[PDB]
Amino acid sequence: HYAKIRPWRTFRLNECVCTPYNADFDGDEMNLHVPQTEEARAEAINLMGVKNNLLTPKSGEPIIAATQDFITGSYLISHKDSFYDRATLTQLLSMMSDGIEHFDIPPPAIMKPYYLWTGKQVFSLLIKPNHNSPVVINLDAKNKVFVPPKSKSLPNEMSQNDGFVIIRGSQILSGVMDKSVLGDGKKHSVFYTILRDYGPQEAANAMNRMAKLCARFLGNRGFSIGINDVTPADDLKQKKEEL
Amino acid sequence: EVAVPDRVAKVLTYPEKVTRYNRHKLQELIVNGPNVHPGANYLLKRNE
Amino acid sequence: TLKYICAECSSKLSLSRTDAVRCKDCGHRILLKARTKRLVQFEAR
Amino acid sequence: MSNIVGIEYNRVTNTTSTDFPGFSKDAENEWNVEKFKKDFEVNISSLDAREANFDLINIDTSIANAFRRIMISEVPSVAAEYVYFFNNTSVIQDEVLAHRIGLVPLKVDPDMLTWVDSNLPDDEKFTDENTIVLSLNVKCTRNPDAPKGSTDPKELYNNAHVYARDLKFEPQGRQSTTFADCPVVPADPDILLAKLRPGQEISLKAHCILGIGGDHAKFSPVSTASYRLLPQINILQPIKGESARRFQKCFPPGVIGIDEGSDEAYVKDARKDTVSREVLRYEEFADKVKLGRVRNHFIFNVESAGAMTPEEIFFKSVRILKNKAEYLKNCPITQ
Amino acid sequence: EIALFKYRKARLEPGTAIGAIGAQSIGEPGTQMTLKTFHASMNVT
Amino acid sequence: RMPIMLRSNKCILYDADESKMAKLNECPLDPGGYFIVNGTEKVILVQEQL
Amino acid sequence: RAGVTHVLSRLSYISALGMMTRISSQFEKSRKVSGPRALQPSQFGMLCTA
Amino acid sequence: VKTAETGYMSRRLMKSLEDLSCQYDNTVRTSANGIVQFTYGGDGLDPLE
Amino acid sequence: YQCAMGKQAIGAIAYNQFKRIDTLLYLMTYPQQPMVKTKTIELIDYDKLPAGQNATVAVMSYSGYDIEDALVLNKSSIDRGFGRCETRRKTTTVLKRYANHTQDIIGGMRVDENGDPIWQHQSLGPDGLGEVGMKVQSGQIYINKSVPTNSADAPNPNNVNVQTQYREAPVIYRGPEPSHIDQVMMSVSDNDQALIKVLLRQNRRPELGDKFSSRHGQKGVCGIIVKQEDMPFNDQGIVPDIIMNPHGFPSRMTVGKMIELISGKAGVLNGTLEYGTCFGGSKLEDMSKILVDQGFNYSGKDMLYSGITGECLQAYIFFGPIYYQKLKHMVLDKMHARARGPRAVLTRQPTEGRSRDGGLRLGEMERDCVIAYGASQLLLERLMISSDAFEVDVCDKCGL
Amino acid sequence: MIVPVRCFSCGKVVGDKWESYLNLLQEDELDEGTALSRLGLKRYCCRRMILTHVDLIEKFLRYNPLE
Amino acid sequence: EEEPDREKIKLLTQATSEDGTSASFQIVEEDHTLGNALRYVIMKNPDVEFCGYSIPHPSENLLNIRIQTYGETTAVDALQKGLKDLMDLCDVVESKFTEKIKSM
Ligand SMILES: [Mg+2]
Ligand SMILES: [Zn+2]
Ligand SMILES: [Zn+2]
Ligand SMILES: [Zn+2]
Repeated sequence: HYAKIRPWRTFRLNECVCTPYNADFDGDEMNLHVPQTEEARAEAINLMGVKNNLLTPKSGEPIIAATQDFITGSYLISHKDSFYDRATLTQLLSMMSDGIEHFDIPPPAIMKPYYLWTGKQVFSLLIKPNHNSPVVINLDAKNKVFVPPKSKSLPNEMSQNDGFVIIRGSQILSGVMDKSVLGDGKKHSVFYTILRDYGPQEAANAMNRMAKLCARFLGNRGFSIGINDVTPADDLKQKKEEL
Repeated sequence: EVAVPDRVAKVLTYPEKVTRYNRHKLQELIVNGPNVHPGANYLLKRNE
Repeated sequence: TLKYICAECSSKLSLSRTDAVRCKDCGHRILLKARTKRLVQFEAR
Repeated sequence: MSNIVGIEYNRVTNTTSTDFPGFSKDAENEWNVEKFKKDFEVNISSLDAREANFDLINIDTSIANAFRRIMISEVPSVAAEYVYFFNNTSVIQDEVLAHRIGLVPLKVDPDMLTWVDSNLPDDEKFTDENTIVLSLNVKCTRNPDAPKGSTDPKELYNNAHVYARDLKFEPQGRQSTTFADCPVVPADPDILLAKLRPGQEISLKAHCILGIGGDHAKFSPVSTASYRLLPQINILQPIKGESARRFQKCFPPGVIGIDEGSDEAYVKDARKDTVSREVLRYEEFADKVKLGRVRNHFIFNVESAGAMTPEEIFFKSVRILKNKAEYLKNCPITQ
Repeated sequence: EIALFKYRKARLEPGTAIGAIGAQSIGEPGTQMTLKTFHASMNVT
Repeated sequence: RMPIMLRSNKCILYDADESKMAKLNECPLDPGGYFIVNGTEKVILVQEQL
Repeated sequence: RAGVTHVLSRLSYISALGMMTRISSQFEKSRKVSGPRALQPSQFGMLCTA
Repeated sequence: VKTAETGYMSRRLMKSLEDLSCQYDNTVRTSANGIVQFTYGGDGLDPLE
Repeated sequence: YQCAMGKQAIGAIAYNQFKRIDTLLYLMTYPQQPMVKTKTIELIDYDKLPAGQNATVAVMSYSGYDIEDALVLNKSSIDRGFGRCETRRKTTTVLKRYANHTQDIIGGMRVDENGDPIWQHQSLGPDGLGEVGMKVQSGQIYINKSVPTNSADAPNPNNVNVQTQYREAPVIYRGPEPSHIDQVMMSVSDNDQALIKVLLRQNRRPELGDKFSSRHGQKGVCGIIVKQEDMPFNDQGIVPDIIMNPHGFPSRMTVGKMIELISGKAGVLNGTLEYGTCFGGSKLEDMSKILVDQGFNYSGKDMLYSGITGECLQAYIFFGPIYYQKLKHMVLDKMHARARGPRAVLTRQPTEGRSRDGGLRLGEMERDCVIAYGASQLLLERLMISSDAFEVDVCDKCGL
Repeated sequence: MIVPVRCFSCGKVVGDKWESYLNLLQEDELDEGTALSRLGLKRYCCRRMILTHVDLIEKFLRYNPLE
Repeated sequence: EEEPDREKIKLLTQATSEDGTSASFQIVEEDHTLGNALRYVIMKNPDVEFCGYSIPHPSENLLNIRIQTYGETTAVDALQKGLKDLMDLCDVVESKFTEKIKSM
């Protein structure tokens, strides 16, 4: 994949393409070869590049996808209560797609009792931002933490914690994304659907778009592990010895 | 996109032979020097 | 030019060529060269 | 929407700006001369010669960030950059002692200087008022008495500990009538720069340049500059019991207190209480006391390194943001 | 049209070195597990 | 000739404290226990057997 | 026997105490079987477990 | 202890499957023009797509 | 994983640390004691010569440059001297007499006459060996040496000419960064073989690519370097030194670091250094009583602001002092590249390893991967054209 | 070595508060925290460098080229 | 030396849609200081509907703002309205501060 000339003397690249290398930025160094003739340079990028090899051969699952700070920033925008104003939304959509992008803002989730967009409408502009962007993908996907609903209701999405992803026309109607909707190792994902339908270029373009948002907003919001979340709250401490 | 530093690229060099689209670019680049980064190190002649 | 501080007596003594390197005061073996007279610059960074 | 930022036991809420037009149905309050002048007060608290305390009320967190972010980055100050050594025969390595001379605050005004031109050769920019020379020269001799005590070498050896006041000043051919009333002595003379032994000697002529804190942190005039929203303690369900004296244990010995009897539990100004949320974890108490800070009241608590007084630091921080809007309004847009 | 286009791009392309793909497809040593039984004996590799 | 490892009975660092280690130019906090032949210092890794 | 006397590792203060106090490796080279290589409950007071 | 033994295992599995590619008549063949399968996997479909 | 890393970090090796000419040793400018003294590192005197610095860490997901095990540092803290290094190397040579009583003599100083001196002899001194604080950079000669080109073998001593036949053969400093000289030294061996031990040293700033520890088996390279008007501040003005990612906590299960932060934060506020020994030490129950006495949270989580936008963070940040170490394996020494250098004598291959020249290797398990792509014209370049291409004359019939 | 002149995170001059701290702990012996709070080191980042500070330049002066 | 810094603001022609009403600009040599302090002021213009700064890479010294507005306004004129307006804000903060520091 293509070169770029930068400051301090170390190789540096993305984190979505980090799982086939089995890299972990530990101190592990990697070597880099250049082509010298046109005949091998024009085939090193065409059938051996990154954007064509988004899958694995052994299963047919997307092998370059979400990483650690990629779905934990994607989960905190969608927990049914991240409600954004105009001024926060324009800053999110600006930090998402740094340079050239038009956005043609949708109507908000709630009207006159103060105008507050949801997080799914912030996230659905990452898939189809323009009116000219042809990404009209749609799918129906589970997640890992799925508790079943009340067993009398009909659909598979009336459950307790966000349930079941329903995308209908590049708009998310229910559910957090949460690992195998964009999560490295199963099918029926978002970036598998864009790659399967609308080429590899739009799939690599909409996946560069997620990394900027999850790099700026996850540090802008704040997220930590303390000591008060590893302690039992005296009922486990009362019950564990007697059990 | 991988991002290589500005010193590996001074010692990693690609043979770009000159033909009518390279000529106006590989002439401003050959006066630039091996030290300044948009430049060149060697030059092989027509007679080799 | 009054260099080569000895390593044990710390005596500043110059030696001539075609001679065994030692300190003429005591007889110690190892001895180290004096700091230069020249100038050197450094940035506070 | 509810300007008080809320504080719960595991999160905060109501953080964002929520004061822009096109928000519910009516536009508010776009600029409205003079509604921002009508609602801007400042109250300067106890102001020393090195530390200043003052608060700005009814502004947002964008223009109060930019004053803070300028105040330790973009304001110019002055510090030693190039050090020229002559016979450094001490134990300390030659860059370590050159790194300690850069990090001393030199008490001189950075208005009696000009900026350096980083294009000229060596003997063309160390001219008049662009560069200050500072000379250090010290040699350790043996104190000939040394009666009975074997201590640190203030009695056994003369001047074995060198200080920041040894950085003497030599005026050049022009800056001898301009720096006559005030020297270029450092801010703290008792800075332990090096300790050494007889037979050792250091001597150097260190130049001194003007710069900003974005390149190197030795050009920052402020120790630390920050703000603090003042909390408020909204009290409700005014029952007191014996737990009113327990309610003043979980706070510092300032902010709250009780009157004669108990009868209630009041609160003084909440400028002393660090938000510690100790009263948010008692399982019988989280229905009568809520905690929260006010978003539009920023208590600046800035300090100084010794070069300039902090009100001059804040005045220069406000003035240089107005200049970088001049320079953007008066420029043409080249497509 | 979609169901025939996805089957159009589903057949194997002529010229794929698919023996070399399948040789390092089954060579995935990420198992490292030793299974057993309980309520015991009869270990099996 | 028989090289003697440091801090032994037949060594000079035996019974040294705060004045002789500084005069003989050696740190008094190293463990010792090593040989020094041909300039470099070398240890003997203790071998176990059955 | 080769590889019994090594040069003393001097990187920090504790690397000189890691070359010191270090029992070596004898035979039963153990390519595939982890018999003489795994940790045993018998080395409680001696032969540090970490 | 495991990675070297399976490094020898994936090495030798290469060489017996190395020159074995699908031809233009939808048949996979060996190096010496000998045939092994008349269609790939009995189905003739790409395992990736 | 820490036992293979405590004996790997840089430190404060000995008291005679500057009067020794080891072939390679790393130093550190401002060492600091650990805040949590184990009750057995006081016995082995680790608090006398420590191997790292305390850093006010802030465990939070920040800036995106800390996704997988790569902590980010403060610019204005390295700028004030956080973790400064000094790599110190020896490049000694010996000079000996030959069989026919003809030794080699060091010398030089070609004044060049509109010159004074040559750039190759720029920092060399009038004796022949370099000075005690001049600067060398990648071309300069400092240990200039000249052997006799005739008495290398053993002829009989011809009295018509003995001495005056010399061949200049010094060794040149060949490094990427400039270093300084401080311990040029002359001595003599047992058989009157004079040797000169020169000691080079350079100051190494912590920059992008250096790795750090945590005393708890947590490796990690530098993510980026970033300014102080960035990383967030509390009510008192503390900005962090290093920001760690919390994702390295659950799968590594290292909650001992998560007790270390609150035991070291109360150790500063009380003043006394506290203990972290095995199966005991300082209890957590009488630890956080110091926190609520000072005016802090029970759990050591105070609310931070944001340096990039001003408004306070949505969560509570677990920040406090944790002792970090700096290891070996700096990116200045790991950096390595080669375009077209010397070849091998036997097989005409690019030479092996580092410090001869580069040329890296494509293994047998790598050509397996490029066959799976099907690119056949890349195997002609990366195995024949680039490495070893040699024209040859073969015959048609009875082909040899 | 010698105490650093300026703290790493906060950034105030603290290397001037070592000689006056050392004569305040030896003579008329206070505690540790009260002595560190007497000299004006309030926040814990400016306190942890006078507190920690292995004394190492005094150990390196046992040798000298003066004898 | 009277050249008014042509290396400052560059109207990105690949981002401007109509030739008006939507524009992306490009500073040289700024940071997060003038970013949020200007997009707070531009958002108070009641004819805009999108404003936000973005640094593409911290190794560079750049920032890209993007202004999108409604009808009857130019996106260049919405920047100039919000950039003169920050001057009055810094003038009224400077005035109220110096009238209280001389009293104490
Ligand atoms: Mg690794
Ligand atoms: Zn002597
Ligand atoms: Zn023939
Ligand atoms: Zn501090």
